[PDB]
Amino acid sequence: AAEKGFKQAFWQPLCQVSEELDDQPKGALFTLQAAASKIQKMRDAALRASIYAEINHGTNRAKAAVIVANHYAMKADSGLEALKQTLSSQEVTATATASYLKGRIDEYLNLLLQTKESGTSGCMMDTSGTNTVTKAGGTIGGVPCKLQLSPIQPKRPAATYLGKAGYVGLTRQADAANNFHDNDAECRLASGHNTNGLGKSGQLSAAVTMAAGYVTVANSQTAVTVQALDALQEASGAAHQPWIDAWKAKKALTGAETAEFRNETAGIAGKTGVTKLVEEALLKKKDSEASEIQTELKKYFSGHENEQWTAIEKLISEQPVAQNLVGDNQPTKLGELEGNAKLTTILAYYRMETAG
Amino acid sequence: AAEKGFKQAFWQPLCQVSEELDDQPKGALFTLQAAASKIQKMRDAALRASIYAEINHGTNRAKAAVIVANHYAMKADSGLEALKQTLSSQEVTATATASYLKGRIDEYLNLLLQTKESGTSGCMMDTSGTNTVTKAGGTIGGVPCKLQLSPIQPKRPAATYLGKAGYVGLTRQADAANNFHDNDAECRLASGHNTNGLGKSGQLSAAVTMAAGYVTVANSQTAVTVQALDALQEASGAAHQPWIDAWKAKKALTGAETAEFRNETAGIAGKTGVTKLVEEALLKKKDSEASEIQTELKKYFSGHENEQWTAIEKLISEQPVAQNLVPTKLGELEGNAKLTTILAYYRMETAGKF
Amino acid sequence: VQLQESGGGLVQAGGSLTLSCAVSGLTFSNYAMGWFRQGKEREFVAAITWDGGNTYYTDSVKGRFTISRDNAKNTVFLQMNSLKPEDTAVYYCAAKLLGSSRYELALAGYDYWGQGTQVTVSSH
Amino acid sequence: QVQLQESGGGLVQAGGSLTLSCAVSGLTFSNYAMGWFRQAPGKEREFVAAITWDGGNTYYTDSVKGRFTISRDNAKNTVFLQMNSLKPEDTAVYYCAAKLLGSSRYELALAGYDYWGQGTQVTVSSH
Ligand SMILES: *[C@@H]1O[C@H](CO)[C@@H](O[C@@H]2O[C@H](CO)[C@@H](O[C@@H]3O[C@H](CO)[C@@H](O)[C@H](O)[C@@H]3O)[C@H](O)[C@H]2NC(C)=O)[C@H](O)[C@H]1NC(C)=O
Ligand SMILES: *[C@@H]1O[C@H](CO)[C@@H](O[C@@H]2O[C@H](CO)[C@@H](O[C@@H]3O[C@H](CO)[C@@H](O)[C@H](O)[C@@H]3O)[C@H](O)[C@H]2NC(C)=O)[C@H](O)[C@H]1NC(C)=O
Repeated sequence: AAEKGFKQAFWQPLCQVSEELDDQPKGALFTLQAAASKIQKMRDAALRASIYAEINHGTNRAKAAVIVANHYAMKADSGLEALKQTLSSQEVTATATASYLKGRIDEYLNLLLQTKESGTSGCMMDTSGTNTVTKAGGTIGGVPCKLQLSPIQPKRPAATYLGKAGYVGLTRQADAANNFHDNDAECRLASGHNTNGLGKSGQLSAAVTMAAGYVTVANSQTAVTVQALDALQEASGAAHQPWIDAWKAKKALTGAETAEFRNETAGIAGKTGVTKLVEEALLKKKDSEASEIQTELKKYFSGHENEQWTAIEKLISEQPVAQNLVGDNQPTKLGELEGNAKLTTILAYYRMETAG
Repeated sequence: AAEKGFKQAFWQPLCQVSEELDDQPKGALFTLQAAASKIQKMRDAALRASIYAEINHGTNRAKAAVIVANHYAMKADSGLEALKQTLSSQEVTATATASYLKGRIDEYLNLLLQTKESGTSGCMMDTSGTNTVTKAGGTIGGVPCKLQLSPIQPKRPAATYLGKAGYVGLTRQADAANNFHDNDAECRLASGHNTNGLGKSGQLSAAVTMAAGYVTVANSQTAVTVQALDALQEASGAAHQPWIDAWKAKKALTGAETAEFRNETAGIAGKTGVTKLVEEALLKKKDSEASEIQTELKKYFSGHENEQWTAIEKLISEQPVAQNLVPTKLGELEGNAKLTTILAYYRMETAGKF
Repeated sequence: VQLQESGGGLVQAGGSLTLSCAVSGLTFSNYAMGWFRQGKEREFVAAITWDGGNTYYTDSVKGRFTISRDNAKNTVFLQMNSLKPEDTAVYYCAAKLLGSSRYELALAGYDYWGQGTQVTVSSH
Repeated sequence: QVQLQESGGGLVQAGGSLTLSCAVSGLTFSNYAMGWFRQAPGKEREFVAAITWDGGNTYYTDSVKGRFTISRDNAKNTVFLQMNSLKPEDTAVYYCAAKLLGSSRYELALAGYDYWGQGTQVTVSSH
């Protein structure tokens, strides 16, 4: 009934949104960290190939390794440029818009939780509208609803209550007066009228919106209404704008999965950096046909498909560095070494050996 | 008077904080971008040094360039590691804690703003308590108070209303009944008692805290009380914990200002990477003596002090590269991927020279 | 990631069209951009390298079409002059990371593809 | 901000042990070599021990070699100095210090570091 406390059907979907928004900074940390890790993997491969080229300087395979090193080094450079120009803004914006909306929701939900008179009369009721609910640890009436921003640790980005379409649990409500409102719990936050709601001497002078514009509290003796937020469209200046802002920002995330961060499977001449290097440094001529690039590539990779690239990479990975550069009982094969700084110092040594 | 609408002295300092927390995401973008920029500058110097070494293969200056290239590559590596492990967590946590707290405040302020019965009676009153306030543009009562998360572009955030000590404007209140409450404006959000406040059939069963634990609304006919937040100490499980968390996270930011992102200025032997490489590659003796290291360095830098490091970097920057690979001096070129493609060409020719 | 083409329409032969392709969700300056067109096989039209240093065309549009990029607007343009009925096709934007040679940009697979924009040119 | 915080010092009998701890905050601990220095009464500050950023090498001054053992726990952002067989001459204020990517005896004994702790007193009393 109008002007009564809100049963769990009304506030549980808000808890679920709040708990999912809680994970957005965890996903931002995940993605920022993954971008760096994938740049670092690209850089490690560029360094392994560079070390192989320096150790084998002069051979046809060393020239292949230079092509490989250039490939992965260009990949690492582009990934850092993408972290700087694109992912940083995406992830800060999604963190900020989601955390702000979560604050708007939690302050409303926290008000309902506390605005009660008894164990059976209040603004926040259980599923059947029998008992007012209590917070117990992270749960409210058995519902995960921390009403807090949890400590931020990396968590894979997940989209359940906030998806590409919108807030999938916040549908058009068919019957708020029976599905949202209790039958007898008293709650002055359910209307702006003075008899049973927020008004003192008379009704509030207008409808009041709560939870960043989601619920509209009429100043008449009528049930609340809610925005349908499950099929959003871009807009400005809406009363529920923080909902749109967070939806727009989460939908915009690519994660660390754009081409900078992924390995290429294509033929060798189609791989980043390769053909420009062949034309300028090996063929030493422009306007060379595709057959000429493939023939020159065969000199260094035995072929021009992805399988021959992989074969060169395996040679790089099995190549050992000197035992004194990597611990004592430590691995020496390049493929068993990782870490940019560590491989950087090893490259420097072999580069100095080449200088002599 | 108790149980009445809130004059501007109550909510204005909350506007001040909300407006400043709006800046914290801008500062996170600024720092994440600055760190990546500084890494990129380190890498460019690594690449210029490496290209110089390739073109000048065999000379003592080329070996100095190898030492220089190792230095900057290590600095670039460490910066990306710091970005990943430390700066990202710092700036995501500050963005989130500030934005969350700002949402908690803005919902409460937006609720007071709307809960009114007339232009003279409501929950959000002006300075003198004569009229309820209205939001006009980005101000409420003449005070910046947008109650929005504004678009994010990089900017250093102000640290005026939330600083190292806490929230300067959220002081111990000497007289809430008269400084925070009007005497006649009606506002059911001002108490939990049933006659004038949130209670219907009787008072609420306990006090209610609002704005993430800042204001406590008694279930009796008494004035509100507020937390003093201007001298915070680290704590957990507090009713006002979101205030503590945003304060802790802002205080903890280093920026892109740690040793990974700054250039070194002392002698060559103490510079990142130098002595290990000299010992391993040139002296062929680990744990060598200062004198030995510095004698060996003199053969390539013509000295062992920062001024000779700078001199080699000038030589690196003046080295020309082929016009068709691109301004042709290495110091006139910037951009990691671009300098990478150039290093690749010269390395391919080094292989051909055999 | 979205590559969105614009500027299609019905033109007369010998006229001109300017295709635009706005890129979102990507670091535009990291990518070479090219144009393709397609009950016939899809064919390469033109491309520009990631840094803007080179442009490539198929012969049948050489001297008639001009590709250009505007990094500040995240947009690659295809200027199409002296149009001919055989130029009727759907024109697709596409993006290839750090693309830098004619081989890649005419004959390799790209990383991202637009949805197309229709170009029909009448006979005169 | 960056903070290096020493603990584990105080008063100990001659021939006893101390575990000195240095916790690092605000910094990517795994990027940093860590060193221990000490200032005994009426003497210049001296190098005690250090560990390279990757933990591959450790260095000691002669007077503590074999008696002290430096080690690091990257997961706890902490470097330890295990001091055994303590002598009155070991009485000193002990400082923790951090140097980016430190990798050689010369750097870690003689060159300048990036961050310093505030020090902590160790007193070795033979009664
Ligand atoms: C893109 O692909 C390359 C090649 O597959 C990846 O580089 C490679 O990374 C793997 C480690 O992930 C190294 O290989 C494996 O290492 C273990 C050692 O624990 C070894 O036991 C296995 O036999 C194997 O060697 C591999 O050496 C390395 N390849 C090269 C040429 O360096 C690269 O990481 C991929 N990039 C991304 C972002 O995933
Ligand atoms: C750390 O210090 C090094 C050494 O100074 C920095 O690298 C240097 O950066 C400058 C500025 O980009 C390049 O210098 C100047 O560039 C202009 C204009 O493009 C040119 O006209 C001048 O003659 C001069 O070249 C300089 O070449 C470059 N040096 C080397 C050796 O690469 C580095 O950027 C600094 N790192 C950070 C994080 O600031």
